[PDB]
Amino acid sequence: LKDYALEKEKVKKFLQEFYQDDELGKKQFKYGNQLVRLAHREQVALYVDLDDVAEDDPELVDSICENARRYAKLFADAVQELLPQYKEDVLDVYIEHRLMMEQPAELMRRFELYFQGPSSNKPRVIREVRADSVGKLVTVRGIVTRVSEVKPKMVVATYTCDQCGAETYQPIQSPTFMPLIMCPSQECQTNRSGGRLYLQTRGSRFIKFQEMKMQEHSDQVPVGNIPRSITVLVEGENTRIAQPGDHVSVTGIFLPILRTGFRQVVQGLLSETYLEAHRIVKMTREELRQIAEEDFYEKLAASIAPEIYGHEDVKKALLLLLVGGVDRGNINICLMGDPGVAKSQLLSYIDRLAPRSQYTTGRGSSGVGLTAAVLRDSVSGELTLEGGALVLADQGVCCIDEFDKMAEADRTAIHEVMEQQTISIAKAGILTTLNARCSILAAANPAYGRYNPRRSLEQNIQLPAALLSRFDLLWLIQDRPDRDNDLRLAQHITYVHQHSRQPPSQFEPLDMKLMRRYIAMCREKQPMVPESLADYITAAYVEMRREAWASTYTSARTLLAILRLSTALARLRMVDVVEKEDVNEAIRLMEMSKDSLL
Amino acid sequence: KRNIPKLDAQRLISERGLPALRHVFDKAKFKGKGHEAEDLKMLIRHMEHWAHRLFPKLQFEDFIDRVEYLGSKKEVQTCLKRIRLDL
Amino acid sequence: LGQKLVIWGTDVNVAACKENFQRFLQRFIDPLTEPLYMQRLGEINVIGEPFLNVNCEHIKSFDKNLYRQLISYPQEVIPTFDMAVNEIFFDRYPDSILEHQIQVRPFNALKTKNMRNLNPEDIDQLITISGMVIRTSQLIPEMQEAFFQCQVCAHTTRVEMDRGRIAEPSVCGRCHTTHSMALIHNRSLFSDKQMIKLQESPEDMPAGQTPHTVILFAHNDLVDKVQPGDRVNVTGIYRAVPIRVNPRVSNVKSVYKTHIDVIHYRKTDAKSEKRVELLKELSRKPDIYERLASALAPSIYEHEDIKKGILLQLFGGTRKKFRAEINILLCGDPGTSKSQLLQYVYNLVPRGQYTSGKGSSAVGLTAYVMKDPETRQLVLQTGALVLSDNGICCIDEF
DNA sequence: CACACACTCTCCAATTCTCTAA
DNA sequence: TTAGAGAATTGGAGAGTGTGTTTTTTTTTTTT
Ligand SMILES: [Zn+2]
Ligand SMILES: [Zn+2]
Repeated sequence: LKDYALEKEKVKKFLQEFYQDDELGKKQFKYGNQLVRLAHREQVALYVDLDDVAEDDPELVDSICENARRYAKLFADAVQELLPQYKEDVLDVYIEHRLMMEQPAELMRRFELYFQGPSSNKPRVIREVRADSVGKLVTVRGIVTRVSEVKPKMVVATYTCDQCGAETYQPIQSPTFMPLIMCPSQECQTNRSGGRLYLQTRGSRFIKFQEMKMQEHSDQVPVGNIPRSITVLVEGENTRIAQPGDHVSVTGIFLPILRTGFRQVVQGLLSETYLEAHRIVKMTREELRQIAEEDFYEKLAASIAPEIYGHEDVKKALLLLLVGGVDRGNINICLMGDPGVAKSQLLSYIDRLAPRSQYTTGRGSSGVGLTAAVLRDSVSGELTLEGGALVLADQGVCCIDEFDKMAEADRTAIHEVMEQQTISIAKAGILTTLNARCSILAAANPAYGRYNPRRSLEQNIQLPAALLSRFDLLWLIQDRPDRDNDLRLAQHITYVHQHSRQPPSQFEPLDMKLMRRYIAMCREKQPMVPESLADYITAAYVEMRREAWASTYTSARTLLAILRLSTALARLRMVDVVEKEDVNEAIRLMEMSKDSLL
Repeated sequence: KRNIPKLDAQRLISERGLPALRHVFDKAKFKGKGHEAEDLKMLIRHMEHWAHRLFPKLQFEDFIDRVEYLGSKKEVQTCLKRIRLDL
Repeated sequence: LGQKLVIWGTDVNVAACKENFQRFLQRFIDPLTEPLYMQRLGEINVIGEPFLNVNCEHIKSFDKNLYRQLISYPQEVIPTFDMAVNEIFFDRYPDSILEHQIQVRPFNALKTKNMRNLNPEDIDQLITISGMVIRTSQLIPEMQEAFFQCQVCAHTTRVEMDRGRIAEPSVCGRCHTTHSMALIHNRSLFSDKQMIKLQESPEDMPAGQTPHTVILFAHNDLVDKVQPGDRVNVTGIYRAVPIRVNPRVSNVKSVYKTHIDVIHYRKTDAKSEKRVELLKELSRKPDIYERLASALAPSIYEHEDIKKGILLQLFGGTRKKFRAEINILLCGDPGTSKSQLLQYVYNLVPRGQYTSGKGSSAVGLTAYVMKDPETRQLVLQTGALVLSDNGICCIDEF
C-alpha cells in the first residue's frame, strides 16, 4: 500500500532540495531553476531524471517504475503546487481573466512533466515488453516505421452557456468523450432555462499529439519470426523528435488501449496496447590544412574504397559525382560489368560513404520500388505514402544494381527523374507529385555472359538509348585473369576473412566524416565559367566530336557533360571560377571512359 | 425531484419580480417628444430583459400574456399596492 | 449596443475595432492621392463584386494593434470589419445598390507559416500557407435557413441555423398539433461549400519527405476558384473540430481534426486596339514569315524549315470533309532537339496538349471510361486528341 | 456491450367547475 | 352583479422497459 499524500510531499522535498553541481561546481539547484522557468512560462516541459531521484530514495524510483502513471500525476501536482513559490498568448489571456473572476486545475496547468528513465533499466527490444510490464516505465529501442502529422488533442474542453453566461469545464482522459449539450449550472437547471453549451476552442486547453509506430531492429529478431511493432503515442514537446526510418530509444509507460462500446464486448478481457512516450532519444583547421595539401584530390581518390585496386580515374569520377556540378548539376554515371566483377562492392562503398543514399536492385523487388508506395495499416485503415528508393535518396545518390533488369515502369520512372526530378504516385485513386533529385549510380550486366567489345553497348546491355545516354560517364568494368593481381586480390580477401578487417595498405584512408565535411564545404562553392574557358570548351568539344564521328553517342549533352564535370572539379578545387585543368580533366575522363568501353 | 418553476404570484413578488421592476429603469434615459419609437424600443428592451431574468422559460409575448392575467391575484395585488407608494 | 460589446474573454472592444478599421479605410493613402481601399470601394460600385481584398501588411503598417487583433481573433474581427465596410459603403455612395453585403478578405502576401509547423496554439488564428491543390470536391450545398411547413394546415415558418443545428418547431403555431412541422428541403435556403485538399509545395518539403496535407473549406462566392494542380497562397482560419466515433453515436474522438476555413486565395503560378495596330504594322514588316519562324524556339539551332512548318501548323488552314488541320512529323535520333521543340511549342497555343506515345502518358491518346475515385461513378475520360479539339497535340516518342 | 429509438406507465400539477363574499 | 377560494378532471414530463448496433490465387480472353 501507499500514502500518496506523503509521496507527494517527498516529491516536493526532492524538487526543492536536489542539486547536482552543474556548470563545473556551481552547486545549481537544477529543478529549482527549471521551476522558476516553468513559473515564468519560459519553459513548458520538465524532464525529471529518476537517476537523480535514485540518489536520495531508491524506493521512490522503484515505486515510480512500478506505477508510473500515478507518479506522473503526483509529480505534476507537486510541481503545480510549488510553482507559486518560484514565481518571483491566447490561453494566458484566458487564465488571466479567470483569475480576475476569482478575484479546473488541469486547464490552468500550462506545463508538462516526463520521466527520463533510470540507467539501471536495460533498454528492451519490443518483443521483450511482456504483459507483466503493463503500467510500468520501460525503455524500448526500435526503428520508427511511420509517424503521423501533429494533431490537436483535447485535454480540458471549455464551454460557455448562452443563457447564464457561465463557463463550464470538462477534463478529458479517454481517447473518446461525450461533448456536453445542456447547461449543468443550477441557475439554468432550477430556472428550467433551456440553456445550452457551446465549445470555445479558443479558451480550451489542447496539446500537441502525434501517433507513431516503432518496429524491431532486423538484426535483433529471433530467427523464424516477423519483426514486432508497438504503437507509440507522443504528446507535447516530445512530438516532432522522431521521423520515419530513424533509430530511437523511447522511455514510456506500456499501457492498454481501453476502447469504447462495441469493441469492448468483441475483444473481451484482451486489449491492444500503446507506449505513452515520456522521453525520446535518438541513436577543424588542422584537418583543413590536411585538405590544403595539393595531394588531396588523389588522397581522396585513394581513400575511396582501398578494398578495390585500380580504376583510379573511375574513383575520381565517383568523387565528382558526390561533388556535383553547378546548379541539372547531378553527375549521373553508369558502370557496366559482368556479375561478381567487384561492381556491386564499389556501389556498396558509395552507398556507405554518402550522407543521403539508397542501394537497390533494378528488378522486381517485393519491397517498396524505386517509386514510393501506399501502405494501408488496416487496424486504422488509413492509406499513407511511404519510402521509394529515389525519394529516400532525394538530395543525394541512388545506387541501382542490375539496371538492365528494370521493369518498364521503373525505366519510365527513372526517365521522369532524369527529365524533371519528380515522380507521380496515387494514394487512393487521386494522385500527387513526389520529389526526388537524386543522382543515379547505375550498375548493369551484359544480356548474356561476359562482355564482348565487338558488340556496341546498347545492343549488348539491352537498354534504350533514351535512358543510356542520360549518364554523363559510361564505364565498362571488364574482368579478365591476371596472375599477380589475382593473387593480391586473394590475399586481401583471405585477410578479410581471417581478421574481419582490411589489411594495412601502406597508407591511411581519410576519415569518412572528414571526407563528408570536405565535400560539404566543397558543394557550398558556386563556380562560374569565363569566356576564354568557354572558347576552350568549344575547341575541345568540336575536336572530341571529330574523334567520336570517326569512331555516335556525342551531342550537345556532351558539351553540357564536360561543363558539368569541369564545374565539379572547380568545386573540388574549392574556387569560384573554373580553370584549364578542369576542362582537361573532364575531357580526359570522358575520353578514357570511352576507352574503357572500347 | 420535480423542481419545476411555475410563475405564480410568489414568483412575481420575488426579488427579481416587481421589486426589481421598480428599479430597472433607474439607469434608463429617453429622448421624449418626436422620438417615441426609439423610447418604446428601449422600454421594451429593458422590460424584455427583466422578463427574461425573472422567468427565462417563456418568450416575452407569452410572458406578457401570462402576467397580464396573473396580476388579478390577491397576493401579487397586495405586493403591487406596496410597490406603488412605499411600504 | 455596440459600445458594450467585447470579444469573449478577450477585452477587445468591438466598437473600437470597427472604428479603427474605418479609420484605416479613411486614412490609408500610402501603399508605397485617395485612400486605396476607398478607391476599391469606388470600383466595386460598378464592378459589382461582393468582396473587398485588403492586405494585412497595410493593416500592420497603419496599426500594429489592429493587425494583431485581426490575426488573433478573426472569427469576431472579420465580421466587425465586414460591418465597418458595409457602413462605409453607404456613408460614401449612399444611393448605391448591391445584391449582397460586402465581405472583407484580409491576406498577407507571403506565407506566415508552413503546414508542417502548425500547432494547437494556432487554432482559431488567421494564418496563410502556401501549397498545391491535390483534389477539389463537388459543390456541397450547405443549409443556412430551414423552411418548415405544417403537414396538417399548411402553415409555414423559417428558422436560422444556430451552429449547424436546427431548432425544429415541435408544434405548429396556427393549429397547435405537436410534431406536425416538416422540413421542406427545397424551400430551405442554401449556400455554396467545397472541400479542397492542399499539399505543401515541393520546394518547401524537407529532404526526401512525403508531403503533408491540409483540408480547406471554401464557402459562397469563393467556392470554385481553384483547380487541382495549381499553386496558391491561401489565407484562412485554422479550425479544429471534433469528429464522431460512429455515424449513429454522438461520442467524439479526443483528437480533433483540423482544416482551413478559407478567406482568400492568391494564385502564385498562373502568370486592345494598341495590340491590333501593333500586329497590323508587324504584318507589313519585310520577311515577317522568317521573323516569326525565327522567333519560334529561340533555344533551338538552324532548323529553319522545321520552324517554318511548325509556324504554318500553328496558324492552320481555312476551316471549311475539308480538314484544315496541318499535320507535322519530326524524325530523328533520341536526345536531339525534337523533344525539346515539342515541349516548348505545346504551351505556345491555346487548347494545346502534350503527351507521350508510351503507356506512361498521363493523359492517353484514346478515350476511356473509369470510376471517378471520389464518388465511384463512371466518367468518360476523353483522350488528349479529343481534349485538343481545336489546338495542337504534341505526341512525343511517336 | 453502452449509447440511442420507440413504447408503456406513473404521478405531478395546470386549468377549469362550482360555491362563496364583496 | 362580479370576482376569489376550494375541489375535480386531464395534459404531459419523467422514469422504466424493450430493442438495435487493398491482396492473393486462378481463370479467361485478348493484347502484343
Ligand atoms: Zn447556463
Ligand atoms: Zn399547423
